[PDB]
Amino acid sequence: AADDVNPDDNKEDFAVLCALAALANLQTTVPSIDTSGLAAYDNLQQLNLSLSSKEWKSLFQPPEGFQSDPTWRKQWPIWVTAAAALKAENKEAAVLARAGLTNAPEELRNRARLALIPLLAQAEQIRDRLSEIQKQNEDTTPTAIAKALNKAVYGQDKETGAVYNSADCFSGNVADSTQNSCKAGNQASKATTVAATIVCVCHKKNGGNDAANACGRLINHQSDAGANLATASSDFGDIIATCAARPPKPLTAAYLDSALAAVSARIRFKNGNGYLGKFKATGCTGSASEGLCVEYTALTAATMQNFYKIPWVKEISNVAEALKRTEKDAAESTLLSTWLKASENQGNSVAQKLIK
Amino acid sequence: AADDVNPDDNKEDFAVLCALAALANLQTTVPSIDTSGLAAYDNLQQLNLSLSSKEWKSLFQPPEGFQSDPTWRKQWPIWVTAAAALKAENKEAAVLARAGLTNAPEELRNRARLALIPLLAQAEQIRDRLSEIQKQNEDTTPTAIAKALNKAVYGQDKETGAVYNSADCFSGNVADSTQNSCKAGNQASKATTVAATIVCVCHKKNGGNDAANACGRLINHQSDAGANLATASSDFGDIIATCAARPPKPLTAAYLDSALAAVSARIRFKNGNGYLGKFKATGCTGSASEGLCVEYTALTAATMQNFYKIPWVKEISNVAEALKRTEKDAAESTLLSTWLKASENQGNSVAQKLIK
Amino acid sequence: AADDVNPDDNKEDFAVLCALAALANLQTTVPSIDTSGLAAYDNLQQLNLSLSSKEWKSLFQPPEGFQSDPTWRKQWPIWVTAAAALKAENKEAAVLARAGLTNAPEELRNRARLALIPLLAQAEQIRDRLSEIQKQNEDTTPTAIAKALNKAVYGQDKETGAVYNSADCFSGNVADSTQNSCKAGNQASKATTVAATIVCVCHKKNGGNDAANACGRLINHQSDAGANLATASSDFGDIIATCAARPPKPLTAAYLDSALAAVSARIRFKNGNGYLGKFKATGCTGSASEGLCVEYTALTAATMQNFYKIPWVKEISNVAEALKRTEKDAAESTLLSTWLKASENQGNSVAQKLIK
Ligand SMILES: *[C@@H]1O[C@H](CO)[C@@H](O[C@@H]2O[C@H](CO)[C@@H](O[C@@H]3O[C@H](CO[C@H]4O[C@H](CO)[C@@H](O)[C@H](O)[C@@H]4O)[C@@H](O)[C@H](O)[C@@H]3O)[C@H](O)[C@H]2NC(C)=O)[C@H](O)[C@H]1NC(C)=O
Ligand SMILES: *[C@@H]1O[C@H](CO)[C@@H](O[C@@H]2O[C@H](CO)[C@@H](O[C@@H]3O[C@H](CO[C@H]4O[C@H](CO)[C@@H](O)[C@H](O)[C@@H]4O)[C@@H](O)[C@H](O)[C@@H]3O)[C@H](O)[C@H]2NC(C)=O)[C@H](O)[C@H]1NC(C)=O
Ligand SMILES: *[C@@H]1O[C@H](CO)[C@@H](O[C@@H]2O[C@H](CO)[C@@H](O[C@@H]3O[C@H](CO[C@H]4O[C@H](CO)[C@@H](O)[C@H](O)[C@@H]4O)[C@@H](O)[C@H](O)[C@@H]3O)[C@H](O)[C@H]2NC(C)=O)[C@H](O)[C@H]1NC(C)=O
Ligand SMILES: *[C@H]1O[C@H](CO)[C@@H](O)[C@H](O)[C@H]1O
Ligand SMILES: *[C@H]1O[C@H](CO)[C@@H](O)[C@H](O)[C@H]1O
Ligand SMILES: *[C@H]1O[C@H](CO)[C@@H](O)[C@H](O)[C@H]1O
Repeated sequence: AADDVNPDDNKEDFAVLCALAALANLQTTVPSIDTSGLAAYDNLQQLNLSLSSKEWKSLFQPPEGFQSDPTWRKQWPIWVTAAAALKAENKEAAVLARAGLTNAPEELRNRARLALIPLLAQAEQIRDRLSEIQKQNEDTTPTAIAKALNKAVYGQDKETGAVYNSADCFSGNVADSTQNSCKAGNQASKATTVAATIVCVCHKKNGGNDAANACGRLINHQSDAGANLATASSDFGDIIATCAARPPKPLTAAYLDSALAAVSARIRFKNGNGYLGKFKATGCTGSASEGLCVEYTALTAATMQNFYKIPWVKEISNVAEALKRTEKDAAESTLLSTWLKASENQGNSVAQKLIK
Repeated sequence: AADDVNPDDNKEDFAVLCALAALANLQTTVPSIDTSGLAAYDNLQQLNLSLSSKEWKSLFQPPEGFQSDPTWRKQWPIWVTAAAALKAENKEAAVLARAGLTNAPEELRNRARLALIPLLAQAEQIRDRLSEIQKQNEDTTPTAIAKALNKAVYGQDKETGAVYNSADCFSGNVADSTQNSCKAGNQASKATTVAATIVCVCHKKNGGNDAANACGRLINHQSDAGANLATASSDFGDIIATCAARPPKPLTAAYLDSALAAVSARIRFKNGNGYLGKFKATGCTGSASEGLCVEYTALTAATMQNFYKIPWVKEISNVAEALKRTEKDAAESTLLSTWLKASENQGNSVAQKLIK
Repeated sequence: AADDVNPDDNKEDFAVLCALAALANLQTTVPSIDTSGLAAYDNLQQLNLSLSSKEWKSLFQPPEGFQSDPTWRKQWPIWVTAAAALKAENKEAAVLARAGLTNAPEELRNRARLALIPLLAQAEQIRDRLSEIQKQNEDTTPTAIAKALNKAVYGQDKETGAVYNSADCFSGNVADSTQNSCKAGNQASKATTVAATIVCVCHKKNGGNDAANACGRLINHQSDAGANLATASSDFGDIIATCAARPPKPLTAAYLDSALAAVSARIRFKNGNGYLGKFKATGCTGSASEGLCVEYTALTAATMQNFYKIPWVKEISNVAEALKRTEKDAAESTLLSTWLKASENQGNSVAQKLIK
């Protein structure tokens, strides 16, 4: 009976699964896109507009004749936002004061505006990159991450309050038999969440000849999963009660990737299938002489990409891919913003040069 | 007796603990804040000062009348450092030569100085950010990290030479009983270091009915831990002798976070407490029929934050948080410095434009 | 016989080894050095050349008199590339059009060129840093990584098609005895690849009293490794057939470092040597009463650096060190390139200022 499923035989599998289950109902921060540079650029646009002729200001759709000019079409919303911001009480005075241009002669206003031309041209692509980053990463949010991870763990597309429910944990609820419920990657794939995987790898079936405590001796299996997982919820509660795992905060792509890699290194191939958990014979039925496992039906080395298409695996992968991008773009945005704030400071100094 | 504590029953716990114990007496490099930009900025300040009027130079506390001017108050130490540096033999000549301003006419000196105004204004916030980074990360040092990690592993706040000593490894030395010494997170928390955790999870008690080799069959337990851990040091020596772990270098936040996450995923909850190591009944006493473990008294899922307040856990967390910041700030500083060096090169070119 | 080598006794060692073996025949992307800034700089050089005098253009070795001028020596290839690019049909017209300098008066051409002086001087060190990064990281390629990792796993310095072959997996082929083949770090070091390590830790010897299934019960050992590993290949095939591991993509330094750290934390020291896999007595012979392991002969805590000199360990370390550098330099290059593109946009705006 060492070859049967005994207490602790799935203990090490359980540790990896526990780490994954701790991704449920997650409250993480995400890497911050530093968008302070956008305000700095807007401030420069407001200075430029303030220093413009009464004819140019009168303009604030581009007007007939420029409706089709590619520069006017791109700049219009930017100019419109600047004009609107400038209308606010004391805002133009403040803009001019910061620039050293309060009560400036017209000669100086014009020279100062012209001086801004290269500065604005240098800042434009920096600002446009920052605005692109912002847009590209706008779905990397704590909420979106939490929902995707709750789909992975519990099959529930919600930010919080996710709980074990077989209707969600197994795709279309539990099958007619445990053997069929504990299959994934196959034509009738059922064990499509981390929680279903835990049930398959750890449950105590009713009726005797069970593998109670396969996932650890500290589980208090107070009930059982019924026959054919009919009442898996009570048993899952007892199993998951033993899990204390917490992921690092903020959550990183690297951590998620390491967790998926850890699972992949535990799956074992036999007879044309892959298995997570102890498999002896027949199938993943919850019987001690058979197996307490997930059967990745027809999974093989050359078809391992199919593991990554299983819903929980795909959801976690999507989150990691989003975080991988956002981590880099956040670091880039720090510098873009600092540079734009520096351009704003430069624009505020040009009058000093020109007076002198 | 499979449910008793047998040889190897804590082997996998030991591997994770070994990785943590290898953080003792650590000699790591830390991410470098690239401060070369500060010198570049100083060089620009020296050029600006060199090109100033004899009246401005005569000034080198701001003088009566400017003592309260916010710009003079901020710039004074910078200007003072520039003036001091310029006094050094041949330094002003070298500054002027690099700028193409040796023997420059007064007209050109003045125009060149004015040209510097926007350049200096752009560089100022870049330099101030770099100086802020430097200050914010000045305690992320190999020494500070080593001391915090030695507190974590051995309870000894020192850079090197940390060793097992029960007076330090257990908070206030060992308790009256093993059961009480092998508790953490509770009103009389004792097992507050990684080394105490290893003792609790791995020791061979005297008097028979011990769990020798729970942490691995290659341990040569040549002695024992005494009764109630009275002579734990000799036994700890034999246990730790089997540990070969090395962390990656340079040490990273990610690695530390992964190690704490790995421990968290191993702690098992039963009867209102958490346990690391095999627990059967009664307590973590070192007796084979009872347990060889740490009891995280009253630890539960909803109170898991309390695990992170345990001294060794907090120390490692602090180190990881420091490294997480410094990794990012180091990457930012690379670009800040390159930009400041480029500004210096730009300042050295303005005379060529103005001559022509 | 719990102290003998039984089925599953090396299962956890095998999971870590499987993760390492999955580095064979790897197809990863590497962090991209963003070199778009180099083209941007070239465009600026072409604008500068276009705006130069017919005397300066006539020049396109520096000419007699400037052959030794440090500026001319550095700039010559850059200027030569610019002149060559400008000769291409319509290229000069396009350069001038982008700059607003089509049909520009000579006065404006000259003023515009002079305006470029500080811009080019600021861009020069940014471009030179980017070109340095490019050169420093030019061997961090998918091909080079794949070859080094195939040396690590299979001892075959090739990009793809690496397979088990004892002539390559063991240094100089298998030794006269398993005990001697399963040694590393010593005067006659043999087990110098991950695959040799797997053979040593997992093989089924012929002749009875073997430790079949030490690395897991799902292995179908259809044959055996012969006597003294004489036919290890067939047996290795059956063992590795059970391994499904995939590393994260793109491959990271952190992942590689974590994998080497994981192995280091598993090696156990006894009797002056280190061991990976279960060791009871005598040596790593494949006999159940002796050991199924690699013997790191004379490895000790103070000599653990010697583990990192073992060929597979060194190869993976080299890859991680290369990736660690390239990850950082890639992130730096993103900003260098954005800045150079912004300088190009600035250069294209100077005529607008000067006309006005
Ligand atoms: C900063 O404020 C400036 C105004 O003070 C903005 O300058 C305007 O910028 C656009 C380029 O996007 C130029 O558009 C060109 O216009 C000519 C035709 O110019 C004539 O008509 C306009 C409109 O009545 C008038 O403003 C001019 O003086 C001329 O009478 C076209 O042939 C080009 O294709 C292009 O459309 C404007 O000419 C220019 N105006 C002035 C007065 O400089 C500037 O864009 C602001 N900067 C930024 C970055 O937003
Ligand atoms: C580069 O070197 C310059 C000197 O060659 C520095 O310029 C000085 O910078 C401060 C701004 O921080 C200006 O302070 C203003 O001063 C006026 C009063 O100015 C009169 O008095 C000063 C002192 O006797 C004299 O230098 C001026 O010519 C005037 O006679 C105040 O009303 C302002 O609130 C502010 O305090 C200096 O005026 C300015 N001096 C000159 C000659 O330009 C410059 O700061 C250095 N750049 C950097 C970045 O450090
Ligand atoms: C942008 O294009 C410019 C040409 O339009 C390039 O300017 C040339 O740049 C080099 C600096 O690397 C200067 O070299 C100096 O030359 C003087 C001697 O100058 C006299 O002879 C040259 C050659 O016949 C002639 O071009 C000058 O007008 C003078 O008659 C030396 O004493 C210095 O040590 C140094 O060698 C050139 O003078 C300069 N030429 C002009 C016309 O400005 C410029 O380098 C290009 N920019 C970049 C970044 O590539
Ligand atoms: C588990 O239960 C099945 C179903 O009765 C039985 O066939 C096995 O022998 C038992 O271990
Ligand atoms: C460990 O030691 C205790 C104390 O004598 C005993 O109660 C247990 O039965 C033994 O295993
Ligand atoms: C493994 O094989 C060796 C060689 O015959 C023997 O000495 C051991 O007793 C056996 O377990």
